[PDB]
Amino acid sequence: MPVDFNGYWKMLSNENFEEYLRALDVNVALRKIANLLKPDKEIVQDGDHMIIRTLSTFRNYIMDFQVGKEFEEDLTGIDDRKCMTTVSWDGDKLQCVQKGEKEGRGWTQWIEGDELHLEMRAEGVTCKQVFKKVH
Repeated sequence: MPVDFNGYWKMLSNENFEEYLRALDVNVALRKIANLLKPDKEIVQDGDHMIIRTLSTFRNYIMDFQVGKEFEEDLTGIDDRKCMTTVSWDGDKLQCVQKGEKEGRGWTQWIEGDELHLEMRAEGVTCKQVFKKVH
């Protein structure tokens, strides 16, 4: 049963986002300020077409995609380089793989009632981010 992400969601907690950005080759000041910042995810979900708008003080990132299709991750915030990014439904959960040089680059996204739960991987290293539904 695939989970309907339609809404505006605030970030509650940033667990291992400092070490995940270190594994993406990012600098100490961007790592430190991004683990302090609490950004907003607005998801527009229309069947296969999903626009995840991650809205932040450094850069609004924005993943616009069809589930099934493979797209380039040249976006000026998390890691700016063309990874051929494939997003799929694993029964209930949304599995993303970002294809290029880094060993295990991707994420797993799901809902627990009112809360959006995101696990992001790169070079083996897992960040956990917890979000709460406002709209």
